[PDB]
Amino acid sequence: TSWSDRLQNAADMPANMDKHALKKYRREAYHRVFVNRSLAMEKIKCFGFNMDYTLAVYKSPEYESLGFELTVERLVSIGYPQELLSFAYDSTFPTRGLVFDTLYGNLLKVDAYGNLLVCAHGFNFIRGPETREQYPNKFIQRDDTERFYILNTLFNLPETYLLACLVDFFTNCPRYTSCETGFKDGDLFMSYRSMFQDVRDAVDWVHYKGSLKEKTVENLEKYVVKDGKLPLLLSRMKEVGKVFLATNSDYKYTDKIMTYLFDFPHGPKPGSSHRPWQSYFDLILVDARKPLFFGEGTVLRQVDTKTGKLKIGTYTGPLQHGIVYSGGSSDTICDLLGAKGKDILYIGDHIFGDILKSKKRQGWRTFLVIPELAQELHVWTDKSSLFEELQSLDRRIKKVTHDMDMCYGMMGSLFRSGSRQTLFASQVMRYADLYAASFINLLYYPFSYLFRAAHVLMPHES
Amino acid sequence: TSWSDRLQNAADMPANMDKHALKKYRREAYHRVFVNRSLAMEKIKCFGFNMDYTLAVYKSPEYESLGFELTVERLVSIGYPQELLSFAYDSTFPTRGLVFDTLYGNLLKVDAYGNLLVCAHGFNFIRGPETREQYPNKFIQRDDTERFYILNTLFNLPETYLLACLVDFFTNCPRYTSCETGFKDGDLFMSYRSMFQDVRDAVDWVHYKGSLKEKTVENLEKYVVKDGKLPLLLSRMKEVGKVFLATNSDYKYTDKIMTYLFDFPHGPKPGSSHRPWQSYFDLILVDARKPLFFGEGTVLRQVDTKTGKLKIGTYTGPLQHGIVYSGGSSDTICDLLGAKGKDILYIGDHIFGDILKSKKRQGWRTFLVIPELAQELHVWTDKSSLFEELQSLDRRIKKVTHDMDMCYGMMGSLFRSGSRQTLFASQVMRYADLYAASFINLLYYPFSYLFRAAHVLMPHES
Amino acid sequence: TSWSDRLQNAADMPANMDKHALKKYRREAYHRVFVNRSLAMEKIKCFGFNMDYTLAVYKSPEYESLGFELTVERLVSIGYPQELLSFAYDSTFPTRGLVFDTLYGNLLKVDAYGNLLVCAHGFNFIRGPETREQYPNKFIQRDDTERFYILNTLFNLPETYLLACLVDFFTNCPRYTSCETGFKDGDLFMSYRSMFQDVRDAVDWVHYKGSLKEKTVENLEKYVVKDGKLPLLLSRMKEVGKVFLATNSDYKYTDKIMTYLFDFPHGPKPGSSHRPWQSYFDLILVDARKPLFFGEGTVLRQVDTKTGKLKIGTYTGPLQHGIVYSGGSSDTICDLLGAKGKDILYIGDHIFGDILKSKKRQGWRTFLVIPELAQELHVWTDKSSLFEELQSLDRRIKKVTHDMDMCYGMMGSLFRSGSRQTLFASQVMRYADLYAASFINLLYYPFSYLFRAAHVLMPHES
Amino acid sequence: TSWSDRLQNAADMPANMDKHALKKYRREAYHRVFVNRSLAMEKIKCFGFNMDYTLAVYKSPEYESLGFELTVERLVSIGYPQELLSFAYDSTFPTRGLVFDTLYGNLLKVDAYGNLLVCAHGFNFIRGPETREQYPNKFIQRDDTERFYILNTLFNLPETYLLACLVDFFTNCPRYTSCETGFKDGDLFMSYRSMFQDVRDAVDWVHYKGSLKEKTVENLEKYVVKDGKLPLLLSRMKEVGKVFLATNSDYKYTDKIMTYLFDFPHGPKPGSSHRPWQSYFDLILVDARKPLFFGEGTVLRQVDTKTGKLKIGTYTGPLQHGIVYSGGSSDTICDLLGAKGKDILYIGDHIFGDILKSKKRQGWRTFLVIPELAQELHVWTDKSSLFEELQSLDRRIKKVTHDMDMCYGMMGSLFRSGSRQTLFASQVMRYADLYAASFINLLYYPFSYLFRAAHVLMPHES
Ligand SMILES: O=c1[nH]cnc2c1ncn2[C@@H]1O[C@H](COP(=O)(O)O)[C@@H](O)[C@H]1O
Ligand SMILES: O=c1[nH]cnc2c1ncn2[C@@H]1O[C@H](COP(=O)(O)O)[C@@H](O)[C@H]1O
Ligand SMILES: O=c1[nH]cnc2c1ncn2[C@@H]1O[C@H](COP(=O)(O)O)[C@@H](O)[C@H]1O
Ligand SMILES: O=c1[nH]cnc2c1ncn2[C@@H]1O[C@H](COP(=O)(O)O)[C@@H](O)[C@H]1O
Ligand SMILES: O=C(O)[C@@H](COP(=O)(O)O)OP(=O)(O)O
Ligand SMILES: O=C(O)[C@@H](COP(=O)(O)O)OP(=O)(O)O
Ligand SMILES: [Mg+2]
Ligand SMILES: [Mg+2]
Ligand SMILES: [Mg+2]
Ligand SMILES: [Mg+2]
Repeated sequence: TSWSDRLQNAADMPANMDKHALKKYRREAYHRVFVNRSLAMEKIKCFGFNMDYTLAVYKSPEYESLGFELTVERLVSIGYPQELLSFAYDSTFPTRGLVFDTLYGNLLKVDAYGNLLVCAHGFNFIRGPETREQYPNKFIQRDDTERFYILNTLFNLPETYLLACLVDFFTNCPRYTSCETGFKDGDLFMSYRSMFQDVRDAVDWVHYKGSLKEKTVENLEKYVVKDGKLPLLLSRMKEVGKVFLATNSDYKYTDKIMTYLFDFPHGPKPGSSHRPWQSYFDLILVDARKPLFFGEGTVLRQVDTKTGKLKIGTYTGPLQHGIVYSGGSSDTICDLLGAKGKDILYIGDHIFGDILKSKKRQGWRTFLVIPELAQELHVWTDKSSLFEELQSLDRRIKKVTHDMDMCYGMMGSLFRSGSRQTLFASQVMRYADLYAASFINLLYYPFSYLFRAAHVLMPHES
Repeated sequence: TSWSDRLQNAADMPANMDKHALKKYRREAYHRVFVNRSLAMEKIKCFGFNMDYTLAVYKSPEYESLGFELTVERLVSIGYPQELLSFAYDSTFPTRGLVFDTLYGNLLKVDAYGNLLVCAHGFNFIRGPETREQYPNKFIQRDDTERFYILNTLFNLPETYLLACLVDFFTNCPRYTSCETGFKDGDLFMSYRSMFQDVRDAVDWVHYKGSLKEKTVENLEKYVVKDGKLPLLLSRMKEVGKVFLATNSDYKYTDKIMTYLFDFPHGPKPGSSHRPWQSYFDLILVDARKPLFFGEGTVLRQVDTKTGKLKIGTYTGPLQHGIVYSGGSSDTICDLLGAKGKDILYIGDHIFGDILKSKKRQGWRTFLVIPELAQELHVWTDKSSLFEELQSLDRRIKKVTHDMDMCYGMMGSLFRSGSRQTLFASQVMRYADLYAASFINLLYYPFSYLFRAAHVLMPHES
Repeated sequence: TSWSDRLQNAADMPANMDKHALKKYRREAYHRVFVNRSLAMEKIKCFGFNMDYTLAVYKSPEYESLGFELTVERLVSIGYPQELLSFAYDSTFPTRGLVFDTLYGNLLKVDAYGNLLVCAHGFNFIRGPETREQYPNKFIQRDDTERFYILNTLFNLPETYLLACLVDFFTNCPRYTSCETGFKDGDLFMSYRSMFQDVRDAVDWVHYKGSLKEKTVENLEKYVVKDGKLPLLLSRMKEVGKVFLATNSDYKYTDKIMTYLFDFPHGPKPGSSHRPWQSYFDLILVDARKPLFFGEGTVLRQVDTKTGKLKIGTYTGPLQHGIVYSGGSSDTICDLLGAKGKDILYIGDHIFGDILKSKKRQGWRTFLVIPELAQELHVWTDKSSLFEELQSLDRRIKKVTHDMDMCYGMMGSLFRSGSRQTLFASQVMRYADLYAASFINLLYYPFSYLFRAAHVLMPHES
Repeated sequence: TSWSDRLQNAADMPANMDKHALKKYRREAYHRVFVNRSLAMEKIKCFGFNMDYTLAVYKSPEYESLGFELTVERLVSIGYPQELLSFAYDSTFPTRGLVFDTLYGNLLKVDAYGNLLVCAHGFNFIRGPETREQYPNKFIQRDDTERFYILNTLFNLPETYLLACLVDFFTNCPRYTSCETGFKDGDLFMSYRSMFQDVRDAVDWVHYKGSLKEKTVENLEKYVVKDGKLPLLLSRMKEVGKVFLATNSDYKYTDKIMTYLFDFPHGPKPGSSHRPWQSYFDLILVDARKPLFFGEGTVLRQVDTKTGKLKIGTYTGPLQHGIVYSGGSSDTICDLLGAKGKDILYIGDHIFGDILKSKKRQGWRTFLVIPELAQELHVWTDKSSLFEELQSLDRRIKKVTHDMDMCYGMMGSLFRSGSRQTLFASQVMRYADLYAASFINLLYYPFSYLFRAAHVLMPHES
C-alpha cells in the first residue's frame, strides 16, 4: 500500500456535502488540514495551485519506477556501463529530503541544524565512529550548496535511489578502485561530484528531451491519481474568490494532464454538464520558472493555444478571458488578479520552490501538499506505542529509534529519525501555514473556517 | 530602574555556593538559564566568551547616552545643523531589533515573516490604513539588505533614537520640504538612505576614531557593570574545560576593560590572591571580525602585548602560554584548543554575529546574553493579568495590545507586540540553545547539569 | 568571384617546391604571409591549428546561404511570420565585424575607439545628423556587452544579414508599429534586444540541434574548400616540430570534415600512400570551448573513437599514440607537448577566441587566417588610384570614401571605411603576429624564415 | 638635473607671444606637443585639467624623497624594524610603470604583451636563465590584478624604491629566512603579498592621514614647480572655450596648491591685475574619484567654500557662478558645460585614471603630461648614436641595450629597454591623442592648429 493507493482510494469516494458528514470526515487524520499558523479562510481572496504533485499526483512506485528506468537508459546511452540495466527501482530505500554529499558520495538525513541523523554510502549504513572520520562534528554546513544537494521533491526519488545504486555498483565492481572522493578506472577518475552531475543531467534530459512525458500521457490511468471531487472543490473556491494555476510545465503537457484530471462525464458534481479544465481558473500561467518567479521572474509571454507555441514578444495587455500566460513573476498575478500577498492561498508540493519562496519573498499564505503523509499517518498511528515507548525513556534509545525508523523504509520517516526532527519537518513547520496529505482536504472545511494554532511562547514567558 | 541597575544589584551580591542556596536562587526568573534546546553541560569541553555586552555590560542609559552625544557631535562637526545639539537621549523610545527602512524613513518592528507590528515615522506612530499606503501587504522583504537595516545590538540603541530624532527634526523644520524618500533643502536633496548612511558612519567614527573609548575608560564605574562573581565562574569553568575570549575589540581596549572587570582585592573568591585577567583564559583572541570569523576569517596574527601592536606577518606557531592572537577564524580556536563544534559553548550578546553564525556555520552550542531581560522579566511578571487578559480574548484586542506594549517603552517589548512574536524572539528561539539576562546565571547550575527542553512535535504528530 | 573561389583556385594548383619557384610565388600578395611583429620560424616548436574556417574553409555564398535558410526556417517554426520564408541571403550586404546595437536595432561599423563609421537601420544607411540623435558623440562604449554584440566570425555573416532583413521587414509591415527600441504588434512588444536573442538562439540551435552539420557533410564538395597542399604543409611541419588540432567541434563532425580534407589518392605528395588525417597530429583536441580554454578550461576528457562518445571521468594519463581528447585547457597542450607559449604558433580564424586570448592569457605566437583577404587584396590592388586619390586630399573626401567602400559591399571593407581603420583591423594589427588569406601560405616560406616587422617608434623618438 | 629642474627652468622664462618666436620655440623637442592621432584644435570646446602632477608638478627628488621618509616612518611606527630608518630615497633606481609581482617579490619591466624586459629582486638584476625558473615563458598575465600591481603614477616612485629596499633588507638580514614567497621570522611568516599591502596602506595613510600634505604646503617653493605662463595659457583657452578642473584631491588642499600656482603680482600677463585661481575655471570639481568618475561616478555634492566641508545632500541645481562641486561623474561635466566627449580635451598625468578611461568610456580627446619627458628627451638626443648603433645591428645587441638603458637609471627608460617598447609606451601611443613634457607646450601652438599624425596602414595595405 503506497501513499498514492491511499490517495486514489480516497479519490474514488463521491463527496457527501452534508454539514455533519463533512465535520466527521475531517475527524480522521487522513482527511484533516494541519495548522502551523492561524489562517482565517474568509480573508483569502485567491486560491492558487501548482500542477505536478499537487493537482496531478503521480502514482507510486510506478511513476518513480518509470523515471528511474529512463534515467538509467539515458546514462547507459552516454556511456555508463551496461550493468546499470539490471538496477530496478526499490521504493523501500529512498526517503524524500535527503542530502547528497558530492565530496564523499554519501546520502545524509540531517536535522534543521545540519546534524547527521543517518549516513549511507551506497547501501552501507554508517554508524557513529565511522561517520566521525568524514564528519568530525557529525554536522554539515547546508549553505555549502556546491558540496551538498538537497533532494527535496518527489521527482528526486528516482535519483536518490540511483545515486545509492551507482555508489554501490562502482564500490563492489573490481574494475574500479574506490578512493575518498570517487573511483579510479585505469586513467579515468570519476568523482562522486561529476557522477552526481551526470545523474542530475540525465534526469533533466529525461524530463526535457526524453520520453517520460510521452510515456505518462499514453497511460494516464497507470501514472496519475484522478478524483471527481477536484472540480467540486475548485468551483466552490470560485464562488468566494479567484482561482489560478501556476506551473513550471509547458502548455502542451499541462493541457494533457489537466484535461485528464477533469475527464468525467460531468462537471462540478454528478448530473452537471462537463466543462473544460480552463474554465475553472481566472488565470492560467505556464513556464513559471519557480523559484525565480517569486523574485525578478522573466518576461511575461502569451501562449498561442491553437499551436502550443509562444507568441513573439512580451505581453503588455490586460487579463482577458481565455488567455494563457507564460513566464512572468508573482507580481503579475497580484496585479492581474488585484490581490495583496496575504489575500492569496498558494497550494504547492515543493517546500522550497513553492512554499518557502512565496512566503519569504511575497508574504503569501501557504498550503503544502505532502503525498507521503497519506501513508506516514497510517504508520504513526499503529506504531504509537513504539514512539511513546521512546518518549518515556528520554542504548535502548538507539534500538527503539532503529525499529521505529525501519517501519517507514531504510531511510526512515520523512519527518524524524526517532526523537529528532528532520530539516524537512522544521521547514514544513516554519514555512507552511497549512499542510495535508492532499489539497482536497480543504473540501471538508466550511467557506469561512478559522484554522487555529496555539500562540507561541518563549521559555521565559511560560 | 534600568536593566543595568537590576544587573548591578545582582552583581553586588557575594556568591553563596551551598547546593541548596544555589538551587533556590535559580528558582527566580532573574537568575535562571532558559532552554530552547537540550544541552548536557558535561559534554561541553570549551567555554568561549565575547567581551562587549557579554563580560562587560555597559550601564544604561549612561553609556547609550554617551554614544548618542558623541554621534550627534560628529554629525554637527561635518555639517549637520546646530539644532541637533539640543537632542538628548531618551531611553524610553528605542527598543532593540527595529528595522530602519531607508526608502521611506520609518522604523519598523516586524515579526519573523516580515509582517509589520509597529511603524513609526520620526515620533509619529502610523496606524493600519496609513501604513498600507507605503506597505500595501503590511510586509517587508527582510532579504532586501540594501533597503532595510536591522538594528540588532545594544550599540545600535543610540542610533535607533537618533534616526527618529533626525526624521522628526527635518519633517517639522520649515527650511526643509518633506518628500516621499527624503528632504529637499533648496538645491540639496537629502534622502533617508544617505541620512541613514551618515548616522551609521558617524557611529563607526565615534568607536574607531573618536572619543567614546577614551571617555569610557576614564570613568569605568560610571559606564561598566562589575561583579566579583565573574572570576569565580571562570575559574570553575577552567576546572572542567578550556576557556577562551574572542572579541571584535583591539587589545588595548580589551586590556583596560578586562583589568577593570577583575579589579578586586582578591582572585576567584574572597581571601584568594588576585590574578591577572589573562590567567583565566586558555586562549585570548582580539580583532576577531565576527561574523566573517565564522567563515573564512582573516589571517591569524600575534599581538605584541608590550606595545599593543601586531607583530609583522602571519603567526604559524602553536598555542603558547601568554600569547595573544588577532584575527584568524573559528577553525583556529577548534584546532588550538582541540575541540569539535559541539564541545564548545559560545556565550555572546549578538544574535547574528555571535549566535546565528557560530550555530549555522560551525555547529557550536550557543548561549545568548540578553541584558534587557533583567527588566523585561520584571514587566512580564507584574503585567501577567494584562497578557493573560489578551490571551483569553483570542477591537478590545487592539486596546489590550497597546497598554501591554506601553509598559515596556514606545516601541514595546523586545520579544512581542501583544500576541505576535518579533523577529528577534523567533531568532532567539531558533539559534540560542540557552539564554539568560546574564551569563553569570550559569554559576547557579552544577557542573554536569542537563538543560532540558520538551521534544517538538508537528501538528499531525500531536 | 567570392573569396572562397580565389582560395579554391589556388587550392587546385599542385605545389612546386623548387626554391626559386617558392620565392617568386610569395611575391604575389595572395600567397604572402603578412607580419605585424617579428617571428623567427626556427624558434617555433609546435604548430597548432583550429579546424572551422581555418583548415576547413566553407564555400561562399553557399555555406552562409545554407545557414541563413536553416535559421530562417527555425525562426518560422517557433512562430515568426511566414514572410521570412521569402528572404534570401545576399552576400553583398554583410561585412564581418559589425556591431549590433540591441537598444536601437542598428548595425554599426566602428573604429578601435568606438567611433561610428557606418550606421544602418535595416537597409537604411543613416548619415551624420540623424545618427547624432541616437549617438550624440557618434561613439559607443564597446565594453557595454549587454547592449552591443560584435559579429566577429564568418559564422555570423548569415545572422548579420538576417538582423537587417528582420528590422527592414517589421519596419515596413503595417501590422507592426515602430518604436525607438522595438515593434508593437497589438499587445505584444518585440524589442530589438529580444529579437536579437531569438536570432542568436536560432543560429545556436541550427549548429547544435538542427540540420546544418548533416547537410554540409552530405555535400562536401559543395560546401568545403579542399587542397592537396594541406597534407604536404602538415608533414613538413612535423619534420621540425609537433602539430596539434584544437577545435570547438565534437569528434564526429571533425572526423567527417578532416577525412574529407585529406581525401586524395595519395598522402603528403603525389605518389605517396594516403594516410589517415589523425596521423598528421601529435595531439588532437575536440570540444575545446575556446576562449574559456585559454583560461581555466574544463575537465580533460578522453574520446572513445569507436563510438564518438566521451569515456566516463577525467583523463589522468599521459599523451599516448592514437588518443583523442576533449575539453581541457591550453595548459594541457603545453604540458603534454612539453612547450612554453612562445614555442607555439597557433593558426586560427577567430580574432577573439583564437588569437586575442591565446596571445593575452598565454603568450602564444599567433597566425590569423582571414578568408576574405583572398578577395580584399584583389579590390585593394585595382582601386589603388582610388585610395591614393583619397590619400592626397587629406566634402570630396566624403564622396571618395563612399565609392571606395562600395566596391567591397554595402558595409565596406573589413579593414576600413576610407581613411579610418575598423576595430577589426586594429585588433588584427594588435594581436595577430602573422596573418594571411590562408595558412597554406606558410608552405612558401623556408623552414627557418625570420618574418620581419620594422621596430616601432613613438612620435618623440622619430 | 632632474626633469623637474628642466621644467622649472622653462617655467622661469616669460612668454614671448610673437608668432615667429612661438613657431621656433616649438621646434625644440622640449617645447613640442607630440601627436599619436590627429586633433583639430578648433573643434575643442572645453579644456579640462587635472591638478596633481598636471597643473601642480612636484619637484624631484625632493617630493618623492619626502613621501618615502613619511612612508618609512609610518611602517616603523606600526612595527617594521628600526633599520628602515636608515633607507634613503635614491632617484636613480625607480622608473615609472614597473610591475610588482606579489607572489615572488620582483619588480618587472614588461612590454604591452606581458613579456619581461627587466626583472629585479631587491637590488639584484636577474638574467635570462634564472628568470625562467619563476617565469618559464618569460611572460606574465597582466590581467591577474590580484598578483601583479602596476606602479603607474609619479606618486608610486617612492613605493617602487621602497619595495626593492625592503626585499633587499629582509633577504640579507640573518634574522629572516628567505622562502620562495616571503620571509620566515621564527613563527611569523611575511609574504611579499602582505608586505606589499603594508607599503600600499602606509602610502595611503601618509596621503590621507599623515603629514605629507601639511609638509608640502608649508614649503611650497621647495616642493612645487610654479610658472607665470599658466594663467596666460588658461585665459587664452577661456577666450575660445570652457575650462574645468577635475581632481581627486579635496577642496582645502586644492585651494592651497592652486592659490600658490597663481601667486604672482599680476594676472594672465605682467601688468594685469591678479585674479583668484577660481576665476579661471567655468567648473571646478574636487573628490572626483577617477577612474570610477568615468563610469557610474558618485553622488554630485556641493562644497561649502567658507568651511571646506560638503553641504549635506545631493546637489540638484544648475551650474552657478562660484560654486564648487565634489564627486559626480564625467556626465555631470558634459551636461553642465553642454559638451559632447569629442568637444573635450582632457589634460592629465595618469595613464589609466585620466587618459585610458576618459578615452574608452566617454570618447574624450586626451593630452598626457609626462614630466620625465623633460629629461628623457635630453638623454634620447645625446645617445642618438647609441640607439642608432643598436638599430643597425638588428650578443653585442645585449651589451648595447645595457649601456643604453643605464643612462636613464637602473630600471632604464620609461619608454623602452633597447629596441623593445614598454607597456607604458604602447598605452601612451594607444590612448593619448597628444602628449608632452608639460601642458604649457600648448601655449606655443595657435588657436586652431591641426595636430597631424600620418594615417595608419596594415602590412598588406603598404
Ligand atoms: O529534476 C527535474 N529536472 C527537469 N525537470 C523537472 C525536474 N523536476 C520537475 N521537473 C518538471 O517540472 C514540471 C512541474 O513543475 P510544477 O507544476 O510547477 O510542479 C514538470 O513539467 C516536470 O518535468
Ligand atoms: O556600530 C559599530 N560601529 C563600529 N564599531 C562597533 C559598532 N558596534 C560595536 N562596535 C565595536 O565592537 C567591539 C565589541 O565587539 P565584541 O567584544 O565582539 O562584542 C567594540 O570595540 C565596539 O567598539
Ligand atoms: O554561433 C554559433 N553558435 C553555435 N555554434 C557555433 C557558432 N559558431 C561556430 N559554431 C561551432 O563551432 C565549431 C567550430 O569551432 P572551431 O573549429 O574551433 O573554429 C563548429 O562546430 C560550429 O558549429
Ligand atoms: O597612492 C595614493 N594613495 C592615496 N592617495 C593618493 C595616492 N596617489 C595620489 N593620491 C592623491 O590623489 C590626489 C591627486 O589626484 P589628481 O589631482 O586627480 O591627480 C592627491 O590629493 C593625492 O594625495
Ligand atoms: O530558511 C531560510 O531560507 C534560511 C534563512 O533563515 P533566517 O535567516 O530567516 O533565520 O535559513 P537556512 O536554511 O539558510 O538555515
Ligand atoms: O587596454 C585595455 O583597456 C585592455 C582592452 O584592450 P582591447 O580589448 O580594447 O583590445 O587591454 P589590456 O590592458 O587588458 O590588454
Ligand atoms: Mg509541483
Ligand atoms: Mg559583544
Ligand atoms: Mg574556427
Ligand atoms: Mg594627477
